[PDB]
This record gives sequence, structure tokens and C-alpha cells, in this order.
Amino acid sequence: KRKIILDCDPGHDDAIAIMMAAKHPAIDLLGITIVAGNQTLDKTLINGLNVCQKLEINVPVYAGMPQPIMRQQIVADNIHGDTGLDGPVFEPLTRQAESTHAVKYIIDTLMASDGDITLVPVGPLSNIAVAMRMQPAILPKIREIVLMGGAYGTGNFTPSAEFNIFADPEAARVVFTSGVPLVMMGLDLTNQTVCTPDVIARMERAGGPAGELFSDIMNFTLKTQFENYGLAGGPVHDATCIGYLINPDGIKTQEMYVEVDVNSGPCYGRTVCDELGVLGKPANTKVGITIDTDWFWGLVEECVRGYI
Amino acid sequence: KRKIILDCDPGHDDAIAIMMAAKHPAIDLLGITIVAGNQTLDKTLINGLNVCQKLEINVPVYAGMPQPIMRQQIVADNIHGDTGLDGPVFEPLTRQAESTHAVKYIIDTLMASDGDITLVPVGPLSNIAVAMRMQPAILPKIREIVLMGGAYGTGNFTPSAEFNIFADPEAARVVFTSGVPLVMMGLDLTNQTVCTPDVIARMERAGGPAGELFSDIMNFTLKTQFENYGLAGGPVHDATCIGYLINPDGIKTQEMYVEVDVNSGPCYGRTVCDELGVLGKPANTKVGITIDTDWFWGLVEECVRGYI
Amino acid sequence: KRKIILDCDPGHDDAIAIMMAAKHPAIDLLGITIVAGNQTLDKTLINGLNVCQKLEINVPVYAGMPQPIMRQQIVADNIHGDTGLDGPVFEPLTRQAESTHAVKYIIDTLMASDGDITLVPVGPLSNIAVAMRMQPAILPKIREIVLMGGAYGTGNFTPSAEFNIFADPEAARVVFTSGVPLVMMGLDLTNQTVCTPDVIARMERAGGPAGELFSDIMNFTLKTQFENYGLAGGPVHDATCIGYLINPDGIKTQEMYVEVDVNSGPCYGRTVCDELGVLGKPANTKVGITIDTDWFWGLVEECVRGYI
Amino acid sequence: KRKIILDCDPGHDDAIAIMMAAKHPAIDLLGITIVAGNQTLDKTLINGLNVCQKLEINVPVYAGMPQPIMRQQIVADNIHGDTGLDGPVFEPLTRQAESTHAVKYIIDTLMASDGDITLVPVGPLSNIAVAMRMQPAILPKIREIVLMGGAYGTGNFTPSAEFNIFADPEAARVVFTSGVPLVMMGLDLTNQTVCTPDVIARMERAGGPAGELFSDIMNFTLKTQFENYGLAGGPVHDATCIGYLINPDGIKTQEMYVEVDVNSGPCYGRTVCDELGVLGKPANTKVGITIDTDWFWGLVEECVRGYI
Ligand SMILES: [Ca+2]
Ligand SMILES: [Ca+2]
Ligand SMILES: [Ca+2]
Ligand SMILES: [Ca+2]
Repeated sequence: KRKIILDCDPGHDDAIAIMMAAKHPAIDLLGITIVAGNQTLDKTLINGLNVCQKLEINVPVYAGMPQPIMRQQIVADNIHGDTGLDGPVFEPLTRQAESTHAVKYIIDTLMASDGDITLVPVGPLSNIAVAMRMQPAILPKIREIVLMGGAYGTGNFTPSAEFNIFADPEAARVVFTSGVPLVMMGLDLTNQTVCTPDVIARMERAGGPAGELFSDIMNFTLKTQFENYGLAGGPVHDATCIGYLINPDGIKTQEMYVEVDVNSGPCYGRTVCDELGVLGKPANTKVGITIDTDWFWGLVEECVRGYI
Repeated sequence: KRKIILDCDPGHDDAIAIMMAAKHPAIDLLGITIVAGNQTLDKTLINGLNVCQKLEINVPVYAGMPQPIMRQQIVADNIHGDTGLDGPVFEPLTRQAESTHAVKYIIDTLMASDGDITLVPVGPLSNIAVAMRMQPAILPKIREIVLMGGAYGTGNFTPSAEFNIFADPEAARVVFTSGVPLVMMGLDLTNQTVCTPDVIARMERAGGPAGELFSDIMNFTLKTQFENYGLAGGPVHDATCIGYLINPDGIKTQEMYVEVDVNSGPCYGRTVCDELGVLGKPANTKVGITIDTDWFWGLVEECVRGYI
Repeated sequence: KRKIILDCDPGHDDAIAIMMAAKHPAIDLLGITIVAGNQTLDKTLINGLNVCQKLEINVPVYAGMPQPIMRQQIVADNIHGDTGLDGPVFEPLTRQAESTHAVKYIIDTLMASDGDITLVPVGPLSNIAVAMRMQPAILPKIREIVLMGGAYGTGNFTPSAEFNIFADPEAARVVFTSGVPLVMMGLDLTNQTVCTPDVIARMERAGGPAGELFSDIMNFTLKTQFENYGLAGGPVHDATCIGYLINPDGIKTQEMYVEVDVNSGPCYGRTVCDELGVLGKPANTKVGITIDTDWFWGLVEECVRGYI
Repeated sequence: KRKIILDCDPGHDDAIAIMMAAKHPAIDLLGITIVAGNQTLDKTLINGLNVCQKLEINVPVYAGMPQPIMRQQIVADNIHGDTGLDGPVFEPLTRQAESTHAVKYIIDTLMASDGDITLVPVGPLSNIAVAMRMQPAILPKIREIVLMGGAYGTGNFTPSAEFNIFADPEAARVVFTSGVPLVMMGLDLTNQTVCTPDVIARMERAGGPAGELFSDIMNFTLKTQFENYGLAGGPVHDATCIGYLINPDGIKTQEMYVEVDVNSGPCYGRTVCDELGVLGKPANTKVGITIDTDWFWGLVEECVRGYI
């Protein structure tokens, strides 16, 4: 099993990632850490807890950074709605976050570990960067980082930048210069996972708590992702990181030297990816290129069925 | 006919553009202006003159800027050789450049015109930017600018930037903020025109001075373009601008808001292209997307046969 | 009494600041927080504890950030020596740091307070920035921040930047946009406190533990500050913040709009101070202009005598 | 005699510089080149011509760049008025610009020379930068550049930048990296030349065409320089360059390594001056520190009296 800490900002696709991570036998989900991103932390926290309660997921949830490390905070309410998880309606929330701050949880867990834990950040990298600079000794302890973020081609939130990186470019600069093994599921790969109405229907047919939740969630971003970016369905970007850890053969990556641009201006938060190797620098990232969607959606269905 | 001034840094594909522009009846080639780029100006001027002499092109050639407007000069000898036009071997040069500087030629020609002239820049944009800032009254007199440069995806000389723009980002910023009708044949489009051995063979069979010249030229970049960028043949990037003016239906463009990034750093000289229209700014550029290569190679052959 | 938290990177002048803050009856020193700066944290922590043990200061010391929030770490060993506090030799260390992290201490103390605590950063601003972004609710709780850092004219570490800001420009950007009442003792003011041989001799004559310590400390930077910068003596930069809080009439400030430049390049970490108000923006900082050095050295001697 | 070409954007103090340069026997004024700056070129050219006609100065005037090389044009109408030279009255213009563009004039004159000509730029550096990049062979021909621009301390138009540099930072970058001997009369020096009401009265008493002109001109900026920058009189910044060439002993300079910041942001167009030599780079500029104003105003009076 791959031990993971899932760091997220739920978030529609974050919820699908949580659903898969908490169920699949190849993943050992140690804890969920929450960061500000898609919405403010008060909301992404409530959203994370709501998902865990509904799916009866037995994993502690820790609240982290409510703001990025330097920049003026942005949100993605255009895609995710005022709540950050518009669509599903939950019973009154009874579970709460742990007392320990996510940054402390991340540091303490890594330091006490035998170096076998993978971090899976699928929101802005704020928690990760603060942990890395607060306790540099965590670096040798990180097995790998499999993050959803970035784009080698076109961004979403700006032409140059994908949201997670754009929401905290300085934190991304920290992570991308950490020297830790990195896998980047960028938009070039993740936009392939558009969740069209026939995919939603497939998960509805499977049914149960996860099938119902999948439908209520993914129907919302069907509209917003089309209206904003022209996508044929809402991608489940964040779930690709979980897929990658369950079976990396389903995903083609290419090793590249990647740099995060922190210049104010038209490329702030861009992941500059040396696809042709022209800079002659050692690769630092496995960059996602293609995903086998037949495999991927089969895996999603299998996880959904696990909750029946 | 479309009247043009062809501004170039020959340069293998520049030579092919010259060959096409000077021959096709849909183009009225008024003058050739030369800029430093692929090689230093002493070399690109000699290369331009050698090509015109070989093909008996009786169009005046004017020498322009030997250095970019602000940055430290770069060259592309890795692609184009120490001469800037390795491959063909020419007879002793008898023609000479005009005494009028290219910048003065461009300004004077536009100022005296009926507003029907198109600028076709296929090197760094140094001559164009100096002309625009030296005599801003040319702007309302320019019909269109159809330039080869930029990339909405991956660059060549760097991951972020295409060579022409990279060689003078500040000049490019001038041109891209000019407000003049702009067409951009960037690498995304032009990399489709890889001149593979079968395409060279085709032009060899057409024969004559242009067919032989085509072969001697494009066989050289066949090797360097593969070594540097993995390309299956050397693209004839600059010739796409001439093709566009001959028949724009052969090339699909998309209107986009494009900005040139002049920040020192990993995106210096990037053309940032808003493919999805997320910035909510009006388009300023028709950006090349796809080219019909059957049409394009047919047109190249037609022009080649014109010199028989 | 003004309640303070002293955040520092000892550091020769930090030690003088600690000596004054812990002894003057107008200061209520709640706690000392340590940051990486002049040297790595393992060292500035040891230096801070050494000074507290030597002078029998019974204030808790908390260790904070070992690295800046984003940039590559720099140190000032050129000025401060290999240990960070070259000069004095101390008896074996028995004094211990608290187990609580400085960031958590800062946040909890502020949150539990009645808004009457002043922060006094005299190192890089890493601890402060992390606290502000980790718990934004601390902002209304901060009475004032009186920091040593920046320069409106010439920097030290670079022509543009003073060391504390240069060592963490991104953290400084956080602090200077916080909206909290701000006082900046910059180099323009603090270079006025050159500790010349006659000043040292004055403190030697006062004697006792603090007088010996002052001599052993300030004799070191006497040499390093002259060799590296213009300086006739080592300034006691950080002690000016303590002086300011004891009697602000001893220092002339001017209210200015101040911005921290985070651009890579020749002004990275510059504090841009709008001396003439040309930007038309509301002031956010009281910037130090002149200090009454007779008043100041008198105050130092008084504090030194307090340890006899 | 020192042969000069005076490149300017008249401009109140430019006019005083022209008056001195054309009269003092220590200067051989070859030509006046005009650039856009204080106002658009149409206005600065008329202003320059008006001054020459009024004072019967028989020196050719050449019109140059009407826009900076890259940035969006700014003007200083707040200081110089809508005309760029509000204050004096002129008879109908009979004088006109020469037919040769200033950039060509500068190049041709330098290339034909024995290397003994000094350039005296007292506006934005647009003409100079275009000349340097258009014909790099001019570099060794330039004896010295004595420019009015920059500031090692506080700017005027912004806190970071002096107007001439700010109006074309990219051109200034070109000039400051040229390797030509450079003297920089920056604001730190030139602000010492405030033309208070008693100085104006002194020149009125001298009388003649130049005394009357001096008064009409300097009474205008007396008002604007006070309102904008709090200055006690309008400085005659540009005239200090002519003073420097008449008797350099009247001015104290310090050799420094100077870099022009071309970063967009709060230091765009700053001259970063390494006062303390901390960068370990060889000096490239003699930076003005102080001027003997008793000497200087005596020289101004002597020049004024020359026109009686
Ligand atoms: Ca997410
Ligand atoms: Ca070319
Ligand atoms: Ca300190
Ligand atoms: Ca001027």
C-alpha cells in the first residue's frame, strides 16, 4: 500500500480524490490536510468534513493555511460556487477538524516516519511550502510528491497559469526547488478527464452513497467548466493523482526540468516545462502527458462501488 | 496583389520566403529589409544578397539594425551554421545593398504610400520597432503585419520563447502593442511544415535554380532541427507568412489577445496567448493554428517551377 | 510599560537590544523569539540563549523559522563571524529554549491578549510573515510593529537592500502590506549609531556583566563594519527599536508610503519609501530619519549599569 | 574647447543649458538634437527652435525620437506646462529643424570625427540608445557622455526614478552598459541648483535677451517645482552638465558602478548606484555628489552677460 497525506481544498474534484483515496486497497490514507484555495479555508474545511461524514470515511482532517504565503488571496468561486462545493446537500455536520494544525501534523508525521509517506497536494501548495521551510529535515523523509497543478501548455485561471500554482506561486517555487521526487499532474493531462453526462450516468447506475455524491458534485462543474473554459465536462483533475498511485501504468509521464515563474506580470505562477530539453538541466519532475481514460473511469467506478 | 516589405534575417527558411514572395503573382514585393538575427547582420545581408543574385530577383535589399534595441545579442548558429545559410555554395557576389538604411526605407515607403502595404517580418522585430517609435505616423498607414514569431505552446530557443521574439523581446513588445492588424505564424503552426526528405525530393524533381537552391538549403536544417528540437524535418517557418498572403484559407487562425513578456527570467520573450479568452480583453492578433500542408507544399512547388 | 515580543537573529546588535529590553522599566519583555538571519538558526538560538544566561535574563526563548519563506538562504558571516556572535566567550550553556515553536507562541500570545502587545522584529521577517498568514486574526491584535530593517537611501548587503529585508523579501512584503501600525528603523537612521572606540570605552568604564559583554561584542564589528562598509564603528542598529519604545522623542520619524520590491534583479528586497509623497498613497510606515545619539548612548549606559 | 552635441527636450532648464553652451568659449556647440520627453517632440522641437531664434544662436537643430524605445510615453507637463516651456514669449518662428534626422546626424558626425566629441544628453536617452544600437561603431568615437539623469537617492517622478531615465528605462540600460566614459549629473547633485527668487533677480539685473529669457523661464518652474517636490526654487538640472564641461573642479563626483533597473514595478527606471562598492564591480560612471553653487551661479551670470 502507498501511505499518503492528501492535502486539498475541496473543491469538487478534491472530493472525488478523497472518495478514491479512502477506499482503494492500494492507498493507505493517513490523514487529510485542508488548505485555502477554491474557497476560503472555513469553507474548504467544511466541505472536506462534509464529504468524510457522508461517505463514513474514518480519517482525521486537519485545517491548515487560510492564506497563501505572500500573494493577495484569490478564490475559484466561478468554478466551484459560493460554498466551494455547490451541488450536494449534506446532513448537519457533526464531525470537526483535529486540534493540531495541518502544518504541524505534516511535519510531525514525516519526522516520525520511516521515509515511506507520499504527499499528495491537490490545492495551492501553501501548507507544503510552510512545512518545508519550517522544518527542512522533512525533505529526506518525503518519498515522493504527486501533485495536481501546473500546465506545460495553456493555464486555466490565466493563459499562463493553472489555479493551484497561481493561488500561491511562491509556495510552488519552494516545492519545485525542494529536490524531492516530484510528479506533476498538470492541466495538459487532467483536462483529458472531462466528466461528461454519460460518465455521470455510469456512476449513478453504480449508485450507493458515493454514486449519488459523485452525481450531485459533478453535475455542478459540468456547467461552470463549460462556461469558463469550454470543457465538455468537468475534469476530475485531483483524482488523477490517486489514479497515478494506484496504477502509474495508466498514465504516461515525461521527465522534464520545471521552473515556477514568480515574476509579477503575464506569466506569474507559470510552470515553465522544458519539454525539448533545450536548457540542458537535469529533470526534476515527471510531467503528466496522457491518461488512459478507459482505465481511469473503470477505476473510479470500482471505488464508487466500494461504498455500496 | 498584396504589396509587401519583407523583413528578414536569412536564414534558411527566410530564403524560401524570399523565393516565394519574389515569384508569386499575388504578391508585389517592394523591397527586402535585413536585420541581425539568425546570424550577425554582415552575414544575413550577404545571405540575402546571395539568394537574390542566384534567383535573379531584382528587388532592392536594405541593411537595417545590427543589434537588438536593448538586450545582449544572440544568434542561432546552432540551426543555421557559421555562415547563417550553410548548404548552398554561391558564385562571387556582385550585387550590393542600397545605401538607404532599412529603417528609413520602411518609414519613407509607408509615409508616401496609400495605406495598402503589409509588413512581413520573419526575423527579430528590431527594424520594425525602431521604425514605429521613430515615426509613429506610420502606424495608421500599415495595412497589416503578418509576422513569423512566437508560440502559444512550447518555444524553441527556450521552453518559453521562439527565437525571433527572444532575440529582441523589447522590439516584440513594441510591435504587439502597436494596434496595427496583426497575424502571428507561431511555432505551433509553423512546426507543421517540417521539410522531410520526401518534400525535398519533390522540389529537386521540379528542379531549376530554385529547386536546387531549395534542396541545398533544406538538407542542412534537416540535420540541425532534428539535433536541437527532435523535428522530423526543418520547418519552412517564414514561408508560411507568404502562403498566408497568397491564400489565407490554407491556414486556420484564431483571434487571441497576445502579450509579450519582457520580464528577465524563465519566460523572457514569451508570447502569452489567451486561447480561452479568460482575461476578457479584445483580441489583437490572428494566431496561426493549423496549416493544410498539401496546399502549402503545392504552392511551394508552384513557386519553385516559376524560376525554371 | 510597553509589552513587547522581541524577534531577533543574534547577532551582535541583537544582543544589545536584548540587554536593553530585558532591563529598562519602560519595557515589559514577554518573550524572545529567534529566527535564522545573521547566521543559521542553530546558531542564533545558541547566541540568544548565551546572552540571556550571561545577563541572567529570565524570559522564555522560542525557536522559529530556520529558513526564509521562499528565497535561497543568505547569512551575514562577513559582519558577524562564523558563530554569528564572534567576540565574547561564554560559560557552558545550561539555559534551554521552550518547546513551543516561535510561530505558535506569537499567534497564541497575540490571540489571548487584549491587543496591547507590540512586535519588535530585528532580524529577517520570516517568523512574523508566517504568523500573519497562518492566523490572520492576529492582525487587529498587534498594537504596533517596530522593526529594524530597510533603508530609504543606500542599502548595506546590496546597494539597494538592507540585510534583514534582503534575507526574506517575500516575508517583508507580507509585513509591509499588513495594515498594522508600523515603525521602520532603517539604515539611514541606524548608521548614525556607529559604536566608535570611545563609545566602547565608555561602556567598559561602566563595567559589570553587561559592560564587559558590550565591549567583547562591539569590538568585533568595529573591524568588520569598517572593512565592508564605510563605517567608523559598528552600528547598534537593533537597539534603536528598544530606544524608540522607551522614548520616541529621541528619534525623528517621517510618515511615508513604503513598498517592498520583490522583483529579482538589482533592487530585490529594497524598501521603496515615498519621501516626497509623489505617489499620492496613504502612508503606512513611520520611517526613522534622525536619532539623538547623546540621548541614545546615555540610555545604553543606563541599561548597562542596570546589570551591576 | 570641448566639442559637444547637446541632446535635449526643452524644457525650462534645457533652455538654460542651450544658452550657456552656445555662448561660453570653453564649449564648441556643434549641433542641438531634440528628443521627446518633457513634452511631445512637436513641442520640444518648437521650444528648442524658439530659444535659438530668440538668442540668435546659429547652431543647427535636428529633430530625433518622438517616442521612447519600448515603454508607453510619459510627459512632464506638471512641471513644464502644456507647451513644455510655459513662461517666455517668442516672435513667430522662422527657424526650422534640419532635414537630417537626429539619430543619423549623431551617427554620421561621430563616425566622421576624430573621437573628440562629447555627447551631452539632458532629456530621455532615446536618441542616444537608438544611435548606439543602429551603428555600434560610434562607441569608440564618443569621447565622453555627460548626462543629466538618475539619482542615487530619491527620484522625482517616482520615489525610485528621475524623469529622464523613467521616460525611457530601456534606452538608459543601453547607454549605461555602453562602456563609454560616463558622467551622471543626477538629482542628488542637481537639486542643489534651486533657482530661488534672488537668483532670478540677479539675472534680471544682468538683463539683455538672455537675462529676460532666464527670468520668464525660471519663474514658471519656481511654482511647479515647489508644488510637486517641495523645492525652494526650480533647479537648473541640465545646465550642470555644461558647467561640468566648463570647469569640472566646480563639481565633486564619485566613481561608482551604476545599473539601470528595467523591472516593471516600484523601481522601474532606477539608477542603482553602488556607493559603497559592495558588489565588487568596477565603476562605470562618475556620479555627481556636490556642486559649488557660488561658482555655478557666477558662471550662469557670465553666460547671460555674453548676450548683452
Ligand atoms: Ca483541488
Ligand atoms: Ca527568419
Ligand atoms: Ca539583527
Ligand atoms: Ca531636460
